[PDB]
Amino acid sequence: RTFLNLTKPLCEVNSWHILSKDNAIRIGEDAHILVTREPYLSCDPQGCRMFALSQGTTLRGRHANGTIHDRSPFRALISWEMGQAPSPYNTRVECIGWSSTSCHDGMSRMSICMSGPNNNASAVVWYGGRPITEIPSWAGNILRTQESECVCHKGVCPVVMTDGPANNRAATKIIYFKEGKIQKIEELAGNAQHIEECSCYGAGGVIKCICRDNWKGANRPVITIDPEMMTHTSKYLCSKVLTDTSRPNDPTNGNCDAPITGGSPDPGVKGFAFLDGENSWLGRTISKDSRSGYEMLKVPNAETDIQSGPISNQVIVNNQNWSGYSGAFIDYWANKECFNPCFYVELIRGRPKESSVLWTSNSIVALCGSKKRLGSWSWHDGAEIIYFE
Amino acid sequence: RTFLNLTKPLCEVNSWHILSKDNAIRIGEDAHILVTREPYLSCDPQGCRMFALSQGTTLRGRHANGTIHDRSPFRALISWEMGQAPSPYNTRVECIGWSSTSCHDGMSRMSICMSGPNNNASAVVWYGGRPITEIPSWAGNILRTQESECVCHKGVCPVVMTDGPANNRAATKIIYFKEGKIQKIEELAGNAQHIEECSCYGAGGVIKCICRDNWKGANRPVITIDPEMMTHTSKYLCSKVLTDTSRPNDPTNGNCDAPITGGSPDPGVKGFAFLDGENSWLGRTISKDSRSGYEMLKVPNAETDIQSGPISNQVIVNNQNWSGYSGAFIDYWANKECFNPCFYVELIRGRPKESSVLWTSNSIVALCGSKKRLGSWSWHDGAEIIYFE
Amino acid sequence: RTFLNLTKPLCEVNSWHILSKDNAIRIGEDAHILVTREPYLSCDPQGCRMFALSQGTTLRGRHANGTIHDRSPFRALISWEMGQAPSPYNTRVECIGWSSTSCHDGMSRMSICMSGPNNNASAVVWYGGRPITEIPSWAGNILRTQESECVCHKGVCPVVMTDGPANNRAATKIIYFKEGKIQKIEELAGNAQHIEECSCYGAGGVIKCICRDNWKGANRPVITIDPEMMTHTSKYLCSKVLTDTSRPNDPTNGNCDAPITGGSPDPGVKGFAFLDGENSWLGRTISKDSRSGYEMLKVPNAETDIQSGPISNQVIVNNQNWSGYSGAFIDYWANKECFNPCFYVELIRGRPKESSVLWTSNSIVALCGSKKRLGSWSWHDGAEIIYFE
Amino acid sequence: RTFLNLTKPLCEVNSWHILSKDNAIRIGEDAHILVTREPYLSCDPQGCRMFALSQGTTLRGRHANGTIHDRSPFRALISWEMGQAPSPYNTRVECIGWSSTSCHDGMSRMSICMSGPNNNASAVVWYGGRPITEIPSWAGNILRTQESECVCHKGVCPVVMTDGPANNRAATKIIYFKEGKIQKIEELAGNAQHIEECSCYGAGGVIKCICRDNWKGANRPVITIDPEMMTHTSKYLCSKVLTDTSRPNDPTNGNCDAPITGGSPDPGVKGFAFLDGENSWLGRTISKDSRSGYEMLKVPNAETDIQSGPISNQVIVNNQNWSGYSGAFIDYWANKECFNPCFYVELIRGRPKESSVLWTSNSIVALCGSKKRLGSWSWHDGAEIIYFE
Ligand SMILES: *[C@@H]1O[C@H](CO)[C@@H](O[C@@H]2O[C@H](CO)[C@@H](O[C@@H]3O[C@H](CO[C@H]4O[C@H](CO[C@H]5O[C@H](CO)[C@@H](O)[C@H](O)[C@@H]5O)[C@@H](O)[C@H](O[C@H]5O[C@H](CO)[C@@H](O)[C@H](O)[C@@H]5O)[C@@H]4O)[C@@H](O)[C@H](O[C@H]4O[C@H](CO)[C@@H](O)[C@H](O)[C@@H]4O)[C@@H]3O)[C@H](O)[C@H]2NC(C)=O)[C@H](O)[C@H]1NC(C)=O
Ligand SMILES: *[C@@H]1O[C@H](CO)[C@@H](O[C@@H]2O[C@H](CO)[C@@H](O[C@@H]3O[C@H](CO[C@H]4O[C@H](CO[C@H]5O[C@H](CO)[C@@H](O)[C@H](O)[C@@H]5O)[C@@H](O)[C@H](O[C@H]5O[C@H](CO)[C@@H](O)[C@H](O)[C@@H]5O)[C@@H]4O)[C@@H](O)[C@H](O)[C@@H]3O)[C@H](O)[C@H]2NC(C)=O)[C@H](O)[C@H]1NC(C)=O
Ligand SMILES: *[C@@H]1O[C@H](CO)[C@@H](O[C@@H]2O[C@H](CO)[C@@H](O[C@@H]3O[C@H](CO[C@H]4O[C@H](CO[C@H]5O[C@H](CO)[C@@H](O)[C@H](O)[C@@H]5O)[C@@H](O)[C@H](O[C@H]5O[C@H](CO)[C@@H](O)[C@H](O)[C@@H]5O)[C@@H]4O)[C@@H](O)[C@H](O)[C@@H]3O)[C@H](O)[C@H]2NC(C)=O)[C@H](O)[C@H]1NC(C)=O
Ligand SMILES: *[C@@H]1O[C@H](CO)[C@@H](O[C@@H]2O[C@H](CO)[C@@H](O[C@@H]3O[C@H](CO[C@H]4O[C@H](CO[C@H]5O[C@H](CO)[C@@H](O)[C@H](O)[C@@H]5O)[C@@H](O)[C@H](O[C@H]5O[C@H](CO)[C@@H](O)[C@H](O)[C@@H]5O)[C@@H]4O)[C@@H](O)[C@H](O)[C@@H]3O)[C@H](O)[C@H]2NC(C)=O)[C@H](O)[C@H]1NC(C)=O
Ligand SMILES: *[C@@H]1O[C@H](CO)[C@@H](O[C@@H]2O[C@H](CO)[C@@H](O)[C@H](O)[C@H]2NC(C)=O)[C@H](O)[C@H]1NC(C)=O
Ligand SMILES: *[C@@H]1O[C@H](CO)[C@@H](O[C@@H]2O[C@H](CO)[C@@H](O)[C@H](O)[C@H]2NC(C)=O)[C@H](O)[C@H]1NC(C)=O
Ligand SMILES: CC(=O)N[C@H]1[C@H]([C@H](O)[C@H](O)CO)OC(C(=O)O)=C[C@@H]1O
Ligand SMILES: CC(=O)N[C@H]1[C@H]([C@H](O)[C@H](O)CO)OC(C(=O)O)=C[C@@H]1O
Ligand SMILES: CC(=O)N[C@H]1[C@H]([C@H](O)[C@H](O)CO)OC(C(=O)O)=C[C@@H]1O
Ligand SMILES: CC(=O)N[C@H]1[C@H]([C@H](O)[C@H](O)CO)OC(C(=O)O)=C[C@@H]1O
Ligand SMILES: *[C@@H]1O[C@H](CO)[C@@H](O)[C@H](O)[C@H]1NC(C)=O
Ligand SMILES: *[C@@H]1O[C@H](CO)[C@@H](O)[C@H](O)[C@H]1NC(C)=O
Ligand SMILES: *[C@@H]1O[C@H](CO)[C@@H](O)[C@H](O)[C@H]1NC(C)=O
Ligand SMILES: [Ca+2]
Ligand SMILES: [Ca+2]
Ligand SMILES: [Ca+2]
Ligand SMILES: [Ca+2]
Ligand SMILES: [Ca+2]
Repeated sequence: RTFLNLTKPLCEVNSWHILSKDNAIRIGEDAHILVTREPYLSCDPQGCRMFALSQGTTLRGRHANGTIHDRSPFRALISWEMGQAPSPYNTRVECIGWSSTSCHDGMSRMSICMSGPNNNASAVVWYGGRPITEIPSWAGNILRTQESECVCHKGVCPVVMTDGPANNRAATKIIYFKEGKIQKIEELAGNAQHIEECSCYGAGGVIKCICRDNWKGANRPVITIDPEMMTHTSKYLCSKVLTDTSRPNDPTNGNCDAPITGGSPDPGVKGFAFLDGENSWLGRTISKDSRSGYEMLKVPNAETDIQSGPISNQVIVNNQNWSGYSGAFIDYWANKECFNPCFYVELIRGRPKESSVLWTSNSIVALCGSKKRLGSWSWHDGAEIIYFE
Repeated sequence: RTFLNLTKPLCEVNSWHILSKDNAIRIGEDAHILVTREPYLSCDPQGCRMFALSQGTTLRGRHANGTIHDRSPFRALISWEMGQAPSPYNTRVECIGWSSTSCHDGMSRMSICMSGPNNNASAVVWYGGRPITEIPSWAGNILRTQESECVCHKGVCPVVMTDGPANNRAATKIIYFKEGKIQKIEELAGNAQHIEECSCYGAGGVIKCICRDNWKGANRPVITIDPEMMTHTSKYLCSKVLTDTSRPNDPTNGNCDAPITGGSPDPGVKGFAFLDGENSWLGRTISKDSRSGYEMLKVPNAETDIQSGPISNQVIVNNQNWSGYSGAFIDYWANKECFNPCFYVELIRGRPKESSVLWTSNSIVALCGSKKRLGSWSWHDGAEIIYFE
Repeated sequence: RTFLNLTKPLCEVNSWHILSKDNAIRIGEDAHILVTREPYLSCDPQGCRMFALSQGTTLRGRHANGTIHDRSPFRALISWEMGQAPSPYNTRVECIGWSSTSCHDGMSRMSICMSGPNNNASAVVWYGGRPITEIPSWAGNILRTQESECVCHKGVCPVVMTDGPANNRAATKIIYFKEGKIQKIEELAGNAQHIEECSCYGAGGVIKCICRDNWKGANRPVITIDPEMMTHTSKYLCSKVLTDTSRPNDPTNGNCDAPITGGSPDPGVKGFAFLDGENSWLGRTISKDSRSGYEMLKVPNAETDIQSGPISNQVIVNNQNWSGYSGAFIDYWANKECFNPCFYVELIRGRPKESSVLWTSNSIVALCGSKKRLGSWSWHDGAEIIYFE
Repeated sequence: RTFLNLTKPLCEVNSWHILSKDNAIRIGEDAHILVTREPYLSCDPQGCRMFALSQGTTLRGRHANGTIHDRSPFRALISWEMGQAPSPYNTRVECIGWSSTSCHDGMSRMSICMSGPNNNASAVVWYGGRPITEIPSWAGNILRTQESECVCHKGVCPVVMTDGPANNRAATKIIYFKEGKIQKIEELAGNAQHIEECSCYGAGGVIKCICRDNWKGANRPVITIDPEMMTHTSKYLCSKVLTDTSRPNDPTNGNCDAPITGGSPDPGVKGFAFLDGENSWLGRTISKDSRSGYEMLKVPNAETDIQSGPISNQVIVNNQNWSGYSGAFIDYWANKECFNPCFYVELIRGRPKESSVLWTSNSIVALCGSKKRLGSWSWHDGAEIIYFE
């Protein structure tokens, strides 16, 4: 075992293959499955695992009532074997709280959870299954983090955190960890105006985090991190192809250095992109308004070119079905000469879009890149809401 | 650990002993057991596992309604400890999709699943739990494979795949893998006219696959594969003892080189045979029309002699009970000087034969050869359908 | 890691301490617990496990109806971590059948199950999780075995099997296994007239099997096996303290070399004793008529003296509660200079004694010896039958 | 791989961070969660586990009725992965009985359980999952122990046990174990007048046990143990800050050498403190009367100063929610230069305080020390009792 070094380039991606799907809500209609949200995946030398924030109740349990709520003392980050659904029986509690990230450095797994009241939240940083560091709120307003995996290089795992308003300028920091100890803290710099819920990946010595501007932009901010120097820059995705939700129609040109505003009725969703010159892919909901559908668009030079448009697309979830959050991960320990992009889509069921039930939960689908031109279909959740009425 | 080499001959078999039985439908009437079909078993150096395609719901769940359907985005290949019933709590997702095969090469397990729409399916080939290779449909019509284990020799594991019509000429290939990477692809050669759902085993450096002709024949095709030269031949089982379902009455003579037509109402079922001169055994349903009952027939020189008939019989599932698919496997890592034939029978319950429930599922029974003359009884599923009404 | 040898003496036993209790019926009133009967424990270098014959249904399932029946195609030998209750999720299928034994030889575990119809049963013998040997019925009448552990010495594990009538002379054999292979078969010799369901333990290079005479005797047969010579002798417990059920009142004098007849209404139950001169303990039901209560009696020289009576007692299960089978096991790999006796009691619930339910199952309690003088209370099952109405 | 030495000092503690919370009652409203009480945590070189006394029934089970009662033959000590809720499927049975302690010595875990009738209980001492020693009641009145973890130094693990009246002078002993074997027994000496339910931890070669005086004191006794000499002293916490329940108002001065009496209506609850001069923290229920609320109080020199009062506080459970037992543990195998204090609070639900249900159970929250000044919120159980009506 050795520390992961981000030595390899991204693999070429022409289409996406199915990696995993847990069918959590179909199964959970009858079996004992935990209510969750904010899922992701993360890998290590042995394979990949699913992660999510439990609501500390099962789906069919009476306590599922009220699980639209984001923050409670009953939430925790749980992990489990990829492809299984998350039950009380097969889930590892990583940390306690209602906002998380996790990553493996090649040696051990770091997991971070925030908990506490809005004005006095704190992070606990775990490494190798033991708590190492605690970080108090610096701005007194929902200290929070990625809700997908962090990335490590030579033992240094940067993590993007935000504390402050959802709907105004906030205080974002990049905290560089090693073995769960703080090596450096940086205040966000550059042109991104608001940062939440960063989806990060590493390639060729560089970490890129594609985030959520909940204040203004329907274009996604991008943080570019040098994990050796422990420095960063920020701006927006250049491309006119807008990938937040809600968003206005894609304009004639994007903006690399400022938010493109508009869209109704919601100010943002967690998402991701892989950015590698011609080899660039943007995910987004198919609906511009609602967390409905999910598509992958190949947008050459999305990172640098304001005129860049899609050259190919793959529907991941049809627009007659609910999506949710999406995020990046990579199996950095695959037996490949390149790092192959993967992503997941959270498939949210229940409130608020389906209000015939009292709960809010999700299932997971994940896909990874192929160089081939693979056929596709819709990987929607596949539960019948009427069965839960 | 080392690559398996198929150096041993097949064991002499005079009767069949019980290996495993999961009683899935009985247990699943109350416990949380996944709906499945297309089960099989496959072994490795440590022992044997059960496999099946989940339908992504439990048997008592409301989502079991409509599980007669073969292909959905909710299906996956799952494995579990031999003899347990498949629950959401004890099952490993091998890959996602609605047609599979799996085999261990002595080092690691290869698993393959096809998924996607009819006109644009793809396979993902996994090795040691990681995705290695993707394979797009070549004929745009339900790319599909064995539904039982593949077989490896010196790290080379041939797999039979078909893409094309169920009811007409299709495009079958033999794809030879090593550590999940394609070493060679062959188009089907020889006199078999249609190939599905091959049941394969190895002995003395030869792999023999006994398949389903869904187009014409009630006699089963046989593909003989040389995993070193990576070449093959094909024809039909010679014996007059016809083993597909539906089938006509056994004729006075079989046909080694052309399908024997007839039988109603169903064009085919997955089955198997062990072919070893005098030591040859043919499985089939007892009913010539329906997937009812299951019998083993010792048919010396079935592979070569059109006049060959049964010299002994063992009833596996009586003809008052439902059967289903059957397939071959061997514990190639047993401490014996010969490789001992094993087989399973899928015991399908529910639709279409039992239309008083809304679901279709199965349990498994598996048996292996004995040189002794063992007594026998019926290993039917054993659930009472009235309890599910 | 080596083959176990049985050279150590039995520990002094003055009282019995609680080892385990699984509370399976209390738990299974709501949780998914398998219906069982014929439990036991067996140990290995790592610890001890519980074992039993599943009925291939949960306790609360509709298929629990009719589980009074002893033999079906849906039974199997299952093992689980000591103390847990047996669910579909935590149980290992050892072999398939309706009569079993199991033991560890210090290297691997041998498990044997008989299955099939009454007139044509067979045993399959497993070693290290793989089938090794098959044994066809020799008398055409319910080939059957111990229902508690076997014992091994220097690789050789004798097992006592019976084939033949329950109510008349039968054909008992002692089969001596090594690595699941037959080393020697012996016909029952000596003065025991009928042998079933031997409870066996080793000490001082000698295996003693205390059995059930279902034909005539209310005294228990004792077979004494020499595992190095692979020879045996048989007779009856000499003591006047009669330990089968049903049995008459204890007479003035026992009978070492013939069955003492009498008792009503049942011809026998599986039981056990530890026979070590002054250090001898007999178990039995407290009721002479029914499988009610369970007591341990210290009966010095029970093996040799027809006049021997109890000098001390410990009630294990009060006579207001149901018992069942009882059997011997020892943790031969304990860090002691002597082998400490242990036993279990099967706590049978449901039919025929509790006929307000449709099922029959059991829970387990197990105790081992202490040289101390420990207090005691009843370890009855603890479920309320009313809750199952 | 080596015996734990208590060489390190305690860590500085300024606030408490969340370590784990199992949300057992919330989950157990629907999932198969065992009824427990008397929980704790204990760690080992790999991690930390949760522990509790099962009542041998699930929470939704009909046998949950009557689980207010403390002692039965259906209780056992169970352990499970920290953070999961205790189910029949994920729990290890450590020993059988109705009072326990457990600790790891660096090599293996010792677990002790008392069982039996009030007048004739006995302890069984387990090491590495095997029973080692038995200890009969010495005073014929509910032989009992800590209900939280013991502590080990150079292989020696002292354990505090009591036998005798709950409401009068009793017979307490300190038993010093190594590999589950009694090294030495001491009668309690010093000024503590009654001892129950000690909560113990180690630092700098000293073990301190902060206990429950059920007879007189609302101040807590403190036993100080040298595990090398295997000797002890006893007295009372000096501080005026009284930490038993029920208790009177804190007086002007505490008493180091005698109980401070009063309070209504209950004579005691298990609790804990960490005592390290200025770095001293006392836990107690917020209510002086009932097991309601939980607060940590930083009380410099609480061990030595009868005038010491609180300089900091942290509310762990608000006084609108039920608490219960509380106890100490440390992850002695953390990668830190100091031993970091941790504690748990048992969150009791059901009887007697919530009499609309028939049961009594609990969930667990656990927290460890931080040198930072972390914000806090209430970590109450979170279940809605109405859902169980
Ligand atoms: C302990 O259990 C064991 C384990 O099962 C059992 O041992 C078996 O014993 C029986 C004899 O009792 C053996 O049966 C022999 O089987 C031979 C082959 O039979 C198969 O093939 C027959 C021909 O089929 C072809 O042709 C016909 C047209 O003729 C056509 O319909 C077919 O489709 C096919 O083309 C077939 O007739 C036969 O059918 C029987 O079995 C099936 C199940 O497979 C059942 O569904 C049928 O209803 C029917 O029962 C079967 O499919 C056969 O050649 C042989 O016949 C000779 O011996 C008998 C005497 O036994 C003579 O009476 C007869 O004239 C022949 O000379 C016989 O039927 C079987 O092989 C043993 N199995 C093993 C593994 O050893 C023990 O009996 C059990 N003990 C107890 C006490 O129960
Ligand atoms: C087997 O499976 C293969 C895998 O899916 C499949 O291969 C696909 O083949 C199709 C058909 O040839 C190719 O389609 C091509 O895609 C590109 C790019 O399409 C995307 O972008 C355009 C432009 O969007 C922007 O501009 C418009 C208007 O100014 C705005 O509305 C928009 O927001 C952007 O600003 C967009 O119009 C496309 O819309 C389609 O798809 C979306 C979902 O992604 C739908 O919601 C929508 O209604 C519409 O159908 C799209 O988002 C396009 O420019 C080319 O002209 C061409 O259409 C796929 O790229 C290709 N995919 C891959 C991975 O190869 C095979 O077809 C399939 N075989 C069979 C037999 O089914
Ligand atoms: C703290 O715990 C200690 C251990 O748990 C416990 O110690 C026990 O103490 C008692 C004395 O108080 C000792 O009892 C002694 O027992 C022996 C043997 O008794 C057994 O056998 C006799 C004879 O049985 C035979 O003959 C009769 C008459 O013809 C027949 O009916 C029978 O079928 C046999 O042929 C028998 O009468 C006894 O019967 C009693 O026990 C049974 C259960 O086994 C009940 O069903 C029955 O109704 C009756 O109660 C018995 O079976 C006896 O000979 C001595 O005179 C004396 O009675 C225990 O041996 C001893 N045990 C151990 C393990 O040390 C302490 O009592 C306890 N302290 C408490 C509770 O305060
Ligand atoms: C982010 O969260 C932080 C962590 O919780 C928090 O930091 C806390 O801030 C508060 C407010 O500044 C601090 O309070 C200070 O506490 C000390 C200690 O007070 C405790 O003890 C006193 C005295 O108790 C004795 O005397 C009285 C008689 O006078 C008796 O009743 C009693 O039985 C004793 O003999 C006590 O009065 C305090 O009472 C408070 O707290 C309890 C719960 O513990 C409540 O039940 C009660 O109603 C009342 O609220 C207390 O028990 C005190 O002397 C100072 O004067 C000051 O009160 C916390 O210490 C501090 N905590 C930490 C860990 O740093 C931040 O406030 C928070 N930020 C925001 C924005 O919320
Ligand atoms: C339990 O099993 C018995 C045996 O199968 C069932 O009894 C049968 O029930 C049907 C329908 O009521 C009757 O017409 C038959 O006459 C009964 N058969 C026998 C052999 O008695 C019984 O119904 C089952 N009980 C439950 C609740 O499932
Ligand atoms: C809860 O358990 C109590 C105690 O066993 C039950 O109360 C008994 O119920 C039986 C049957 O109705 C009565 O005959 C007894 O007299 C009652 N005893 C006591 C001590 O009250 C009660 O029925 C159980 N409740 C539920 C819902 O199971
Ligand atoms: C820590 C926290 O509450 N995160 C929540 C996040 C947050 O409200 C937004 O990012 C504004 O800050 O939004 C959402 C959401 O579904 O949109 C769910 C998260 O649980
Ligand atoms: C991939 C797929 O759909 N396979 C299905 C297979 C197929 O329809 C036939 O082999 C014609 O191609 O048939 C059956 C069947 O019960 O007969 C079930 C399989 O799920
Ligand atoms: C293999 C088998 O049927 N064993 C059964 C055994 C047997 O009937 C008796 O030993 C006479 O042979 O008896 C009993 C019983 O509860 O008494 C249960 C066993 O399941
Ligand atoms: C072994 C035993 O019964 N312990 C019990 C203990 C005891 O009654 C008290 O310490 C006086 O001895 O009290 C309590 C309690 O909630 O107060 C619960 C424990 O189960
Ligand atoms: C089963 O599915 C059909 C097809 O969707 C549906 O209309 C019907 O109501 C379902 N039945 C049940 C009982 O859910
Ligand atoms: C029996 O086992 C013991 C302990 O392993 C060993 O030392 C002794 O040599 C063995 N004796 C025989 C004769 O095998
Ligand atoms: C622990 O104690 C042992 C035995 O006295 C001592 O030799 C050793 O140095 C100690 N090791 C650690 C690392 O605490
Ligand atoms: Ca936005
Ligand atoms: Ca056919
Ligand atoms: Ca008898
Ligand atoms: Ca359940
Ligand atoms: Ca007190």
